[PDB]
Amino acid sequence: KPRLVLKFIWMEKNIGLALDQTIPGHGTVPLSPYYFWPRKDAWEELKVLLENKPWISQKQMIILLNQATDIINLWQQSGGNLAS
Amino acid sequence: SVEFQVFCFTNKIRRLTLHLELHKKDYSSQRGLRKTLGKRQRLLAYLLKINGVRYKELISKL
Amino acid sequence: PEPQCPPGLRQYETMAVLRPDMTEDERLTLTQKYEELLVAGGAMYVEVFNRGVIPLAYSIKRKNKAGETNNYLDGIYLLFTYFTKPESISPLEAALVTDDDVIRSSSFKIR
Amino acid sequence: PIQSGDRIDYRNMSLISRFISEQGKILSRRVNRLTLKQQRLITSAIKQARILSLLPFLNNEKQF
Amino acid sequence: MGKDTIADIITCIRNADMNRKGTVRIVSTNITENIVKILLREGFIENARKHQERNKYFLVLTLRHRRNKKGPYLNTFHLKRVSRPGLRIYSNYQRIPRILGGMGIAILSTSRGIMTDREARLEGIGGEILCYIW
Amino acid sequence: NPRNNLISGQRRCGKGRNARGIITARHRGGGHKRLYRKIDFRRNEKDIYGKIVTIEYDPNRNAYICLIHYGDGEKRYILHPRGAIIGDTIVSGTEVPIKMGNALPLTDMPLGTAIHNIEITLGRGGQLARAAGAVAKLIAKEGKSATLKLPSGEVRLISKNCSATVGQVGNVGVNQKRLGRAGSKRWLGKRPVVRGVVMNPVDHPHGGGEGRAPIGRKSPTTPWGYPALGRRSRKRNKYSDNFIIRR
RNA sequence: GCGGUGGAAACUACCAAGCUGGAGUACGGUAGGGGCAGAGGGAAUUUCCGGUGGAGCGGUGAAAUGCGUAGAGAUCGGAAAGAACACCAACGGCGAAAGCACUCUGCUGGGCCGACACUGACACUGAGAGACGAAAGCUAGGGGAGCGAAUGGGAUUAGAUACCCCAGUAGUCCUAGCCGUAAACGAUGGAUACUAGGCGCUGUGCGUAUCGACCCGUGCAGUGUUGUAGCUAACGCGUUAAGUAUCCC
Repeated sequence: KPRLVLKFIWMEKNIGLALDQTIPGHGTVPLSPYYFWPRKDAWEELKVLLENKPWISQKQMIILLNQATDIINLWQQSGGNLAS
Repeated sequence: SVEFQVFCFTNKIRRLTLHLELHKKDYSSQRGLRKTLGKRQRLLAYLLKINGVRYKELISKL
Repeated sequence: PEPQCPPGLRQYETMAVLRPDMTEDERLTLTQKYEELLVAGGAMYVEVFNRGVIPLAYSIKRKNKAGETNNYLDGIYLLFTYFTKPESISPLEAALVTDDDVIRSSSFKIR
Repeated sequence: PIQSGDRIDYRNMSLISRFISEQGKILSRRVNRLTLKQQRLITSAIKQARILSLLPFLNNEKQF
Repeated sequence: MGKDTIADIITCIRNADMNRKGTVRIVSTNITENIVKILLREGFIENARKHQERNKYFLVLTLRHRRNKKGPYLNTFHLKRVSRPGLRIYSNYQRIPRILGGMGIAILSTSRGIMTDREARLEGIGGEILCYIW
Repeated sequence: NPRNNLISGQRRCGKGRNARGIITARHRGGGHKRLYRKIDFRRNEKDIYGKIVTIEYDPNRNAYICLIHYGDGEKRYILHPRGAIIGDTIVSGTEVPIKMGNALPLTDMPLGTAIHNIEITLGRGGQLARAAGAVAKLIAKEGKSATLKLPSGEVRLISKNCSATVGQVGNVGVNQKRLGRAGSKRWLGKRPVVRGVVMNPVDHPHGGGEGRAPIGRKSPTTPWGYPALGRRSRKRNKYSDNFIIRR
């Protein structure tokens, strides 16, 4: 079981959260799924994809979700203000 | 083995009937009782078609 | 060792949870009603073993005989890996509903 | 994976609770990645353990 | 093994070559053996071979073709039953038809054996017309 | 076996209606002699078994009664419940387990049970829910009372040390036994009742004039002047033992 | 055409005797929301009973009727009630169809697979007949929280018997029946035999691999999606045909 990377991007309007996932005991190829500019859910889409995998351990899913959460959180604050 | 089919279906109808008459509303096993009656009945017309005396013995056994 | 007797009759396993308070007449009296089952069943009645008391999820509604008092969070987890005729299981259900120290008794039929 | 030879019963609370969420609800076959048979058998077993109050019917929501 | 043992062979012929497959496996009863015996010698098919699979003697039959075309057999075979079970047909030595003038044959059950129009027209006998191909 | 020497013989004559001789319980008279059956309401022999040998028709009741023997030499009659197998054994007592037909005090039993013959206080014979299908249930108990739903859609906390014969009382099929012979009402000792419109103003308050008289008064009244719809005839302060009327 | 008479025996029929692949049975497994009965379950909703607190709550396109100082709604606890069973739920499993999903037990139908273990054509269809048959309906008795024809009020509207909203009765649920209709639809009666593939799912069977879960091919049965041939007026159907043929209604 390889281990993992969320990649975020912040531009003022729009978050992207990108989940790159990895192999269980069964050889698999994930992408990085990038979740998108419209208000359509990023955390639900990401976490659900991970749960749908089961190929991801709980520690792995959670660490990536915590990082994802943190960025959505920073993003909400910057959007409500102007940080940039 | 034919008389084991007729006799086996007869014990099938005995145990299923004493199931069904003290129960009275299972409309699924009614088909099972009627498929068994028809299946046995085509066997009895079969063995009656073959023989006389031997089918008379099948009547006299039950 | 268990497939010796099931030419003839059936196999079950009853899960029953208990009160958390009493430690006496709990292994005793419920084994005495297990002997009432022995008058009923009379087969390889073994492995009636006990499981430790732990906090369950949510339970209300003891229904004592005219008590109707105690909420709960804990319970002793008995399970009887017993073995009997398929006749007279409903009286085991009534015996494991009506008695006080047995609440929420679900029997099963392992294969 | 995780079939582990021994059959799934309500007494086996190890592989069970890998299948429910922390919110306490049953996950589907395409998430848990089992066969249909494993899915139905843990379904009946999980609902049995739901009767014995081994598992909550609802977990209270939490933050922070 | 349905109702007919002759729509067995015949429908295996039509369904065989309408999908261009040049190979038939059928049961070998007496009347199937007689039909393929009076059918290999009339240029419609190529070879008939008996063998066994579970000691059940079958006929594998090789159809005719030509060379690499849009379809490798030009003349479509056009097999047809006549005396259906439940509607038996019977002919004298008058009614016995020259199919398309003679380009088809009408295999039929004489008291001799089963013939064609050549081998039942010279005899003067008549009988139950099994089927005619053309 | 008729003439049990338990039919008890002498009564007050038939379906009587005379206090001083005046008609005071109306529409009574006629029928057979209807010799009563002295049955055993208050079971004074506890913790001794007794079989059931005969289901005799009591003409005084709507239901049947049954003759019960004992291991000792006695004979009684009790109300048999629904499910009285012939030859089945009933036994009163304080710790006797619950069976369809036996009696026990109202404490030593669970809640939510079908019982016909209950007592409203100690020492009495038997008061409540003893008709031909009258079944009383138990809501949960209290310190010295017991909330009991009796067959009127009515609940009542009651004294907990009262005898009670657990079972649903039989002969329910008198709900549908039609009296279609139309003079069979007179066989029960029940004379025909006249109606208030077709009487005279000296007799009933709705004594009318020409034609089918409308009821005339502001309210439909009894023949003694009280309004006969909705007016609850109950003393305002008797017991306060009932919880809710629920009717 | 009918009759008499003399010949033939392949086919239908007949007589007799074997046969097994058709069909069953015996056996071992196997999957299942198949049916019925009995027990048990917890969310939620409503109502009632308490503690708090005090002016709205609810509703809408916008309002209003309603409810609320007699303390509503909200919140916490206590009971009771009936009805349905969230996630699992899948282009999934089963039933002949209608239908069938909270769990457990009991009785019981049906299917599928293997070995020759047995009988030896016992097969298919089915007039008339018989059974079952969603929902609404009706008789009889229960029960009645939610929803809700009719009805009643408010709104929109020229008008509104309607869509919206607030109350709300029969009904919905159950017992025992009757009724026997539905877009009861796959808009496709049933059965057998034969005719490319690809991608799937479900159940079992064999071999590989390990010696144990996998995993690959497969033998079948069932379910689905694209699709050759052929058919079709076209759309499309296409081994589960609407193809090729045979039988029966």
